[PDB]
Amino acid sequence: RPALYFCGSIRGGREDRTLYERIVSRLRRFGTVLTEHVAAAELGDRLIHEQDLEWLQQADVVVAEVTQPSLGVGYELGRAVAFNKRILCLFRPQSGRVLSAMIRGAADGSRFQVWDYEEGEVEALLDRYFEADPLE
Amino acid sequence: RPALYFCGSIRGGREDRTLYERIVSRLRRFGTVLTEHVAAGEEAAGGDRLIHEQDLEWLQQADVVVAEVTQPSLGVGYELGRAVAFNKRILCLFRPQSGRVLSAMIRGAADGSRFQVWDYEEGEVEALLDRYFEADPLEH
Ligand SMILES: O=P(O)(O)OC[C@H]1O[C@@H](n2cnc3c(-c4ccc5ccccc5c4)ncnc32)[C@H](O)[C@@H]1O
Ligand SMILES: O=P(O)(O)OC[C@H]1O[C@@H](n2cnc3c(-c4ccc5ccccc5c4)ncnc32)[C@H](O)[C@@H]1O
Ligand SMILES: [Ca+2]
Repeated sequence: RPALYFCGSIRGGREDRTLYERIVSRLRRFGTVLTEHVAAAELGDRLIHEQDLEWLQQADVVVAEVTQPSLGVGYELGRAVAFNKRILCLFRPQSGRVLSAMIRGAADGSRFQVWDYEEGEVEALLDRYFEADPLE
Repeated sequence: RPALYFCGSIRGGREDRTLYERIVSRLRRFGTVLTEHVAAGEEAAGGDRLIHEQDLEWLQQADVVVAEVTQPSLGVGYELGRAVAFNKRILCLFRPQSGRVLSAMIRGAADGSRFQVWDYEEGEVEALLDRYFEADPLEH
């Protein structure tokens, strides 16, 4: 099965955890979600970084929920771009916040895309994304 | 003259901007600081894609990357990720008095030599930068 790497804020703040839960659940339909407890309710920094970096290199796609600002999510995206990974970022404008110019500016609109969305449609958007370019 | 890349939160929040100006001012003692914008309208800057492209050019030019990582920020984390993949000399500065616990990805990326993370209190930041470059002078 293909491998997916999901990114979402933890020490940046866990406001969106229930949404991360939904996203991870839907991503699993398309392959193994290596990071499936960015979403765990009850949540060796070197060991964490090394295991995550192993996972990131094996991933066939990186999906990041980037509404909550987070050093770790940004770092994962930076490493992912340097690995030239396929990357999808998901951002919610209804938060009132404006997304980092660095993340929106890193997008090229094909291999690295940033999609604005509202919470209710996120499963349908993931379905759309992977039907247009399947992971094999 | 050596070049320095400074990272600090902007859209992650600007509460530490006056601290960023202090850090940028002190970094000028050691070479050219390429990113004074952190301590200083986005279409006036050329739009987000051109902001990203200019910063990445500067990051590749940099002889050292210094990041104030107390305020969580996607951009700062992204710059650090790109810097690690470029194998840059990296110093991160974090203030535990903020009340925060630093990202495990940033604390855990450190190896204690080429990528270091230093906990500090705001008053001493100039003396710590002096110490850092006195022990290991900046090479271009
Ligand atoms: O914490 P942030 O917001 O800077 O960064 C979050 C991002 O960075 C990765 N990350 C951050 N903290 C992580 C942890 C973690 C966090 C807190 C912990 C507390 C106690 C013990 C273990 C812990 C592990 N585990 C796995 N990945 C993590 C993660 O994949 C996520 O997408
Ligand atoms: O905005 P963040 O917190 O995700 O990321 C901040 C980091 O990412 C880089 N970065 C982020 N926004 C930047 C901008 C920029 C320029 C004009 C703007 C106008 C309005 C709002 C934001 C703007 C940002 N310029 C240059 N570098 C930027 C920067 O070097 C900094 O270290
Ligand atoms: Ca395919």
